[PDB]
Amino acid sequence: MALINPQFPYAGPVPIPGPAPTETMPLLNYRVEGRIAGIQQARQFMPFLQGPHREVAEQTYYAIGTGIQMGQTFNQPLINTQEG
Amino acid sequence: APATIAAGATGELTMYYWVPLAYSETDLTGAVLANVPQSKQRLKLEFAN
Repeated sequence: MALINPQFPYAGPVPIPGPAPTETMPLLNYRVEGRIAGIQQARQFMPFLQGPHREVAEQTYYAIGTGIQMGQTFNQPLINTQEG
Repeated sequence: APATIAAGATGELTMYYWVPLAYSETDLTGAVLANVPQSKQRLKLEFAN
């Protein structure tokens, strides 16, 4: 967006020496076929386990029984003959 | 400028010039619009020796 100087104008570009025209043109680089080499193993001996863990520990229980329940020799009360 | 430089003395001169391009400050006749990106102006000054 330059302003044209009317007192000192200039013309378009003139030819100048050039950079040997084939040396600015590249070759198209020619890929050969390739292979991810080797026979891959199916599994890996991992350093960490792959499953979930638990944040807190919960107390577990198992039921037990008591035993054969016996009789008893109670201390027996007195007879309510109007004193009680 | 000192009017007389004696034997052994040193004088100091001062002088101003106006090199004109335009004619005056109200007349732009002869002025140069220097907005050229590729060419430069030149002011050749030749001094006393």
